[PDB]
Amino acid sequence: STGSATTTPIDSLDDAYITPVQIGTPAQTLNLDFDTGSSDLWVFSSETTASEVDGQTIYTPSKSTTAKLLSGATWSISYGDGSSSSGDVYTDTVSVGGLTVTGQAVESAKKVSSSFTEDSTIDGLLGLAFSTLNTVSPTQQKTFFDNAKASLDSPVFTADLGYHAPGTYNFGFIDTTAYTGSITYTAVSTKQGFWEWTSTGYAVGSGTFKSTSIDGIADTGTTLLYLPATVVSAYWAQVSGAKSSSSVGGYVFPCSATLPSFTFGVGSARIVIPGDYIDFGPISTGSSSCFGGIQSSAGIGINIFGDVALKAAFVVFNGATTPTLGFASK
Repeated sequence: STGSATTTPIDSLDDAYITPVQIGTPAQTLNLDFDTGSSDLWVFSSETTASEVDGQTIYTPSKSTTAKLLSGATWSISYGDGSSSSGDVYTDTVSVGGLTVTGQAVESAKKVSSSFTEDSTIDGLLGLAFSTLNTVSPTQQKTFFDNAKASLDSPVFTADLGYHAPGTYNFGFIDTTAYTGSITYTAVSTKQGFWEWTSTGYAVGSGTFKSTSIDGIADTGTTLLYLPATVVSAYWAQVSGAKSSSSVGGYVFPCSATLPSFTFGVGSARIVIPGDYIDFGPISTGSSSCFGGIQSSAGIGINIFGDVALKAAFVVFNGATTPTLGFASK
């Protein structure tokens, strides 16, 4: 089997991407944030504290003939941006772009943090990291991909995120029309439960490539590119007026600037992030100070190849017995 679904930026900055998911019988379609940095599929629901719902579409298990309460199971998650959610668990039928899983754990939110309430466009998350990170207790549950894997034509999914435009998540096949040149594959460590890999270095604009190992995660659920302070300093030093602002919480730059590209290495191959992808617009409405798309990972504890990086590539998440990651230009 295979699946193919379009993923759509939530706003004009590509702050996140939503993908429609069918849950239950008859189908209830929710728009979920596909997140290769976590492993819980959770949804706003009929059980969510009413004051914490503000415009989201909810899953109502009582209206689904295939929903079953997973007795005794609870979940609770905290994300790197300080947001959180928790609740109980159902199993139900979940379909993505024509690919169907029966008995998928659907984690129903009783509580969500303010960040989630305030984002009316995101109805929940669909985790695509390794199932070892799943928070369901006392019986850990599998991700959608993990459940689908054996049925897929090939044990892979691909992320093809757009810049200011829709893109695609495919399950079970590689669309050879969706990228240019070749896919370069690179090793993955699953030891922390993430799609963790090592970039071979970087370049800033038309500058020379610096060969250096940068361990990080391929994370579709994080907006920006978070790299070591040395790398990030080297980038922003090429933008007149750019500075790190403690009050804003990162590097800012004059909105009048033309940003240089940033290149990262995948083995001997190179992915180029155009300068425009690194512009996240005014820090506040009407400001001429703009927020940068490349930020320091110092004090995150891990480097994160988020959407800014991933949207410059066609990315293969290979879930073979020994997982790997593939990157192609597009």
